[PDB]
Amino acid sequence: VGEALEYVNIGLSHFLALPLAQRISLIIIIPFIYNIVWQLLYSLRKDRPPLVFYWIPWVGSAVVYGMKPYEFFEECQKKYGDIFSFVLLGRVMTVYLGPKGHEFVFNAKLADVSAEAAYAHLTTPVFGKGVIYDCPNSRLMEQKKFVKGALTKEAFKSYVPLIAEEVYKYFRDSKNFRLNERTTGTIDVMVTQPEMTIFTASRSLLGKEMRAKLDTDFAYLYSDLDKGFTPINFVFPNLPLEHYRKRDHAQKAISGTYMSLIKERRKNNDIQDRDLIDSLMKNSTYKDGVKMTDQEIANLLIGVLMGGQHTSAATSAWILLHLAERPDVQQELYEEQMRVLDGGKKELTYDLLQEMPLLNQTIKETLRMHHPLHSLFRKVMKDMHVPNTSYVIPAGYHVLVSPGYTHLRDEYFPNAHQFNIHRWNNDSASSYSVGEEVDYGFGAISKGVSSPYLPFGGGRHRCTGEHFAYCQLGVLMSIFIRTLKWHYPEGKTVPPPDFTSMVTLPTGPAKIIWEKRNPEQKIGGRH
Ligand code: HEM
Ligand SMILES: C[C@@H](c1ncncc1F)[C@](O)(Cn1cncn1)c1ccc(F)cc1F
Repeated sequence: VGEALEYVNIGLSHFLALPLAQRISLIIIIPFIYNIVWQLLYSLRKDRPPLVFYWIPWVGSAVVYGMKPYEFFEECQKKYGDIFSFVLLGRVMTVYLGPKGHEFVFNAKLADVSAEAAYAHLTTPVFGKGVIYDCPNSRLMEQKKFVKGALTKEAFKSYVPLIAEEVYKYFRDSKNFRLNERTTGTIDVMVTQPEMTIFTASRSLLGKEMRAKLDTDFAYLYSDLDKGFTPINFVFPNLPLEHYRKRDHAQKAISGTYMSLIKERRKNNDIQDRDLIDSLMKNSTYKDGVKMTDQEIANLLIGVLMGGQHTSAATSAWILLHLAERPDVQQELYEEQMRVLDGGKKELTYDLLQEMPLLNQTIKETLRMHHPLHSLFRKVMKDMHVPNTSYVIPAGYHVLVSPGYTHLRDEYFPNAHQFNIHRWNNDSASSYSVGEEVDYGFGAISKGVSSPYLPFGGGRHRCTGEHFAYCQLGVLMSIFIRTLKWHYPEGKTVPPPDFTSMVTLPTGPAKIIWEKRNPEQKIGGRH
């Protein structure tokens, strides 16, 4: 029976003869049907985690994961346990929930997983080339080592009065406050916190020159570049549209400003220990002798500042929002300010910040309820066996880990959805290496990453901005608490999170009503 093969060919010929309606109709029915037939077959493998079923091909569970990622995970965890895959915008994501997932992903061997393959398409078009994820891991490890050189205790000692002054200036001059002229007012915390975060971070990490730029129309380039930081970069990283060209123009104009300051400092040999720019100028030689270019130094600055912008601004937005319905906590924090700072007669110092455990537990608890990053990912480079299982995660998959999900589990945090800074009494550290330690190129960090509380990640990709974030959030909240009481308009409460930015932001407009503790207090200086 070669007669059959002839009819194969005849059928192929008649196929290409169909009316164009039926040919496009067939162009959609065939992949859909195949997609379901493939999942059903896939769901038989014993060496693959369960795969979340989905109707639309390529799209996958993208809509559900994107809008309600922790709800998606809880549903999947109830059905399939702690390991399961789901299709997402063309990728397969293998999720591993809970502390053993933290260990599987955050401590995966450098050979098995790649962060830069996962992230580069999100960050490289915003930050620029050659740094962070547009470079091999060992370069990244050392860039973190260079940034850490400016994030020392002694640096934080000089940043505290800089950050504090910036907050007072903001209270004095910003339209949102004007404390010298109003005793009460209403703000949207998603306007005020992003602005306060960029002003305080610029002044301390970037220096006075870069801070001064933000009082000009130059500040619009930060807005344009900020807009370019979006999950759309995973599908359309470059499209010949205005959004993208404004992004690229901002990246070039902003990195040009940094290089101009860098080259002017070197031209005058004016390199002190003022800011992170001084620091990187003195210290950006890799261990194989290669030196970072002024452009790579500038792109590193953008990426570090931009990442710290979003996480910190989100977090201080959430602190304000939780305290607006917790007058008890504001009272509690105010008393600690009065006791640590001798009734407000002692100036805030970095040392005194460490003696304010309730303030630091408020940051800590906010990073529990509202982790700014619901998902961290790697691309799997070599097949991985899931220990004590029959599961194998093949190369070309992605592993996804979500400590923010574990932060919200009653099993690890009793009453996980109640905001209680006292769940941290006797434990106000920003995190804790609770045992051994290892160095990946930027300093010794906890060897284990099994803690259920992992707001700053762990392993080779762990955050290097933790202590800067606490310093900055600490000075800002110390001043907010000693200066203002605040509350919600009638009937309003803590807004639910918006996860689509991939930074967990309050849903707007998130407004609070502030009023001066001392209506007669005046903020000195010029305006
Ligand atoms: C509330 C504040 C912050 C939180 C909760 C936070 C959280 C995190 C987390 C969870 C990671 C691990 C990423 C991964 O494993 O994929 C990370 C990495 C990182 N963060 Fe932060 N971060 C914060 C603030 C900052 C700040 C202020 C800076 C800079 C001053 C910064 C710079 C970095 C850097 C350089 C990395 C390393 C990424 C890598 O190795 O690939 N972060 N952060
Ligand atoms: C890649 C990015 C991210 N954003 C959102 N969901 C997951 C993510 F991994 C992020 O980790 C965010 N971030 C972490 N600490 C501060 N910012 C990041 C890290 C380093 C950096 F230099 C810039 C930067 F954006």
